[PDB]
Order: sequence, then C-alpha cells, then structure tokens
Amino acid sequence: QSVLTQPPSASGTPGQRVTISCSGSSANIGSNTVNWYQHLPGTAPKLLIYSNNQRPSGVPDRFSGSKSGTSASLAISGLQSEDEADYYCAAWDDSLKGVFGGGTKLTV
Amino acid sequence: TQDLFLPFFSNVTWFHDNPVLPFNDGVYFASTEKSNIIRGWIFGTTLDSKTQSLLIVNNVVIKVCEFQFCNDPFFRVYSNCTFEYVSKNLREFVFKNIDGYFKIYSKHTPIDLPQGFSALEPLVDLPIGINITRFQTLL
Amino acid sequence: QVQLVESGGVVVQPGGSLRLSCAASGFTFHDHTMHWVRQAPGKGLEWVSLITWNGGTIHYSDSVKGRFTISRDNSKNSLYLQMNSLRTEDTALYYCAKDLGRGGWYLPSDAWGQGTLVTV
Amino acid sequence: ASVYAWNRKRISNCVADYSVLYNFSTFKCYSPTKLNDLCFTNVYADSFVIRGDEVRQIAPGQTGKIADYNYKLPDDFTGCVIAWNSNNLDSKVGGNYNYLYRLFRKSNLKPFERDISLQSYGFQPTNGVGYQPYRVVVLSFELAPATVCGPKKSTNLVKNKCVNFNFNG
Ligand SMILES: *[C@@H]1O[C@H](CO)[C@@H](O)[C@H](O)[C@H]1NC(C)=O
Ligand SMILES: *[C@@H]1O[C@H](CO)[C@@H](O)[C@H](O)[C@H]1NC(C)=O
Ligand SMILES: *[C@@H]1O[C@H](CO)[C@@H](O)[C@H](O)[C@H]1NC(C)=O
Repeated sequence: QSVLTQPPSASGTPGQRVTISCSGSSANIGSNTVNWYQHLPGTAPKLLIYSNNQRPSGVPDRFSGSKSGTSASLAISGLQSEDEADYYCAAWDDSLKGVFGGGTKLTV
Repeated sequence: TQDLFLPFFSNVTWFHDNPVLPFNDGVYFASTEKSNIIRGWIFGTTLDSKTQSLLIVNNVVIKVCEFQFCNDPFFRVYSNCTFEYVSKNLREFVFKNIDGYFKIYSKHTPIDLPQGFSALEPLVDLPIGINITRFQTLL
Repeated sequence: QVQLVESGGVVVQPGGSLRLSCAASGFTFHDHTMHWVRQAPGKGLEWVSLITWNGGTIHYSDSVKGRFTISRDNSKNSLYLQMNSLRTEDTALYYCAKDLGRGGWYLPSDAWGQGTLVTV
Repeated sequence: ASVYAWNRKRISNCVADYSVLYNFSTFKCYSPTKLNDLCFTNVYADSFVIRGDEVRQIAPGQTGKIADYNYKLPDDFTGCVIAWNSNNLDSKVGGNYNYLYRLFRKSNLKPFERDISLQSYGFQPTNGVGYQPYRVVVLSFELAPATVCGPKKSTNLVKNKCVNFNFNG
C-alpha cells in the first residue's frame, strides 16, 4: 500500500556496510530528488539524506546516497548498534504530492 | 664612507614640465620656488592599480596602495592599501630604497642651481616593501 | 535549537472533527514552509499536507485532500491542521516538521517535533 | 559580524602585546606564549559569530557548514583561534535574527573567502551550550621589514657604576 518501493528489512554485522534500495516511476524519482529519513523508535523521524546525496548537520559521513535512472539508494557504512532504526525513502511526485515508502527495518 | 651619493660636478637635468622619470639606486631632487607649486611625489613601477604605489603629498600624507593614476596627475591624481602615515627658497631631497626601507633626507635653505655646501639630515625611514623603478613630480 | 510542539492528540468519534496545533520556536517562522506527516500504527510514514510561508500554495495528499485544511498564523509562530469528516483509518501519530530553508519548499527536513497521537 | 559576512580588521604599525589576550574559553594557536617574540608583515583579526558546536570547525583540517560554506581556514594556516561564549550578548527571546550563516552553496569555499551572495541563527538565552552564540576572532599571521612586533621591556638607568647596558639594541 505504497508508491515508493523498498525492501522490508536489512541487516549486517557492526563494522560492515549495507544498502537500502528505493524505486518508483519517472514521476516519483526520475524527475525529482530523493530524501531519506532515519526513524529511531520512541521518537520522531529525522532527516538523514536530502537532494540525493546531501547531509543535514549532525549526520556523519557514514551515511550517503545517490540517484540514477529512475532508482535511488541509501548506503550505510560502519554499522553501529545505535543505528537500529527504520529508514524511509521519500520524494515529491508530479501527479501525487508528498510520497513516502513503507520503510526498511535495519537490524544488527 | 661608501654610499650612494650625487657625484661632484655631475650632470643634472633641469625641468621648467614633469614627465615620468626612471629611478635607479636612488635619486636626488631639488626645487627652487617662490609660489610653492610642487606638492609631492609619486613613486612606483606601473602605477596602474596592478602593484603597490607610494604617494607622498604635502599636513604631509603618505600612502602606499594599489592606486590607478591619471595619465597627467595634478584633485586629479588617481581614481587596497598597506601603509598610511600623517605628519626665494631651495628644497633639497634624497630618495633611497634599500632593503625594504624608503629613506628620505631633506634640507631647506633661503636663496639656476646655487653653488655651496651643506649636508642633508634624515627625515623619515619608511618600512615599505615597495618596488620603485619610476617616479613623477606632482604639481 | 529548533523546537516543535504538537497538541490535540485526543480521541474523537468517527464522523466528527479535530484541530491540531503546533507551536514553533528557534527559527524564523514567517519565512518558512511547514508540513504535517502522520504515521498509522503498524505502517510507515504518510505525508499529509504543506503550507508555504506566504500562503502562496497549499498541497494535500489525496487521502486527506478536500477534507483537511491547513493554515498558519505568522503572528503567533504557530501552525494549525483542521481535519474533518474523520474515519477510524485516520488513527495515526501526527508530527509537525519544517522544511530545509526559507522561501521555497520540497519535503519535511531535519527538525521534527515529538508528535501527538490522534485516535478516531 | 555574521559568519556568512565575516569582517577583517587589519593590524599594522603597532606593538602586538599578546599578553592581554593570552592571560576566553578557547585559545588555540597553530606557541601561544611565544607570540610576543615574533614580528609579522601583517596581522588580521577575522571577527564573526557562530554556534557553540560550530567552534570546532574553525581550524585546519576541519569540515562542516561553517568550515566549508562560511569561514574556511587553510591546512597550512598560521595564527591563533580565540573564542568565547556570548550567550548574554548575541541572543534574543524567539531567536536573534541579526546573525546569519550560509546553509546551502554550489561548492566549498577557498581559504579566507568571503561569499555574501542564507539562514538566520536561532540564538536564544535558553539554548543548550552547543546552540549558544560564540564570538570568534581568528588572528592570521602574515610572514617585508615587518610592521607588527611584540613589546620591549626595560629597567632603569644606573650611573657611576660598571654596568652591562643595552640602549635600543
Ligand atoms: C650633460 O649632457 C649633455 C647632453 O644631454 C651634454 O651636452 C653636456 O655637455 C653634459 N654636461 C656635463 C657637465 O657633462
Ligand atoms: C588586493 O585585493 C585583493 C582582493 O581582490 C587581495 O586579495 C589582496 O591581498 C590585496 N592586495 C594587498 C596588498 O592587500
Ligand atoms: C622588486 O621586486 C622583486 C620581486 O619580483 C623583489 O624580489 C625585489 O626585492 C624588489 N625590489 C625592490 C627595490 O623592492
């Protein structure tokens, strides 16, 4: 029940690197930018990545991403036990308005 | 003593009139006036805002800056600065430029160029790292 | 030091209405675009609406379009969301968030409030 | 000045008695006790206001919103970075919008570049330390005969005795 498509989960050993993919139509990703959020249970979602590969203050260089074609992805390196959070893909649509994906659960 | 001096009985150019003149190891300048027309001197190289230029205008104001000078300066002298300082008769001057210092000597006496002997006392030692190859009299 | 505080997380009978309020401080209010996002229990984030700094444009998600109204008061540094014709499907944790910067807009940025729970 | 539009005060033709500064919460030189023994062609005091958590960005080898988009220092910087808390000076209730910083830029700044081509600081008296305003002055040392030098010390004059004297060198 979403437009942007993401995997239900991701996992790895601390110190390793994982990626979370995101896909949609040309009206979702192809003609727009992709933002990512890191949502730690117990509080609100926070911005992780914006405009494909930019970071807000407070977010370390272990978090980066990219956009190409009609798809986008988030890369998480140096996995820490404190990053066990739900990551979300979002973009502005040409037909619809604000679009968020289901979210990916990243676990240790 | 061994130093830069004006040779005795040397050839001296008499201006009546104020083109840009070359500057070598140092120069001698003297003027004879009744009406006090000469105001100061301009020292430097290209004098076109590309390099530092030394502008001395009689109070007495001394500036070193990237000035764009007029083709015929006289207020119409010029149109990024490193130094600024503010303070019938013959006025003798000596202008030297050694090891980053612009040295000025002078002597004023009551009165062609008169014959006689006197020594010029030092006026000021200016710590200005300026390249001087040309200068002009400002009227 | 950006802070956003939501209020109005109460229980309301289906078919009724509820207004939410977000207090804002720590940034220029009157020049910034602000957004609402809700999270239904067991689900991911669902975008609701945005209002720009000058009221120049307003956008709604289709599921709330025509039934939700967004407004702001730049003299009180506050954002409001009026949600009518409510259904049990609207049960969600509502969050107040600001955009990346002044003038323009895109999506909710880094500063999110704690949010409040709305039950229908 | 605002960090996006930091101002430069030029120091020249004077005695740089640095003991008035050395003896502030931050005083990091890139030795702070030997400043009075040095002469400079010029000294430049770059003055601006930033947040507490941005103070760490005012240094060689550092990156961040200030280091990259407002006030960049070179890896071979010579000089001293001095900073102190100004919570009771530059803060207002609701946020002091007088001070601004650059949040977005196409590319990073060069050392000592001043680009004023922009977001306000939410400076408030009740902010956490990391979000409180700090006044930062960076003293850049340019290494001419030199015009900026430390102070000279002196004693007194003793006459009619064998003494070891030094008169202006
Ligand atoms: C000075 O130079 C001129 C040529 O310009 C020459 O005719 C004159 O004899 C010279 N005078 C002396 C004393 O050398
Ligand atoms: C001349 O101006 C430039 C800026 O355009 C500056 O970088 C340079 O240092 C200035 N020159 C001097 C001697 O101050
Ligand atoms: C002239 O400029 C050169 C640099 O090209 C410098 O090394 C030299 O010392 C300068 N001379 C004077 C008299 O300033």
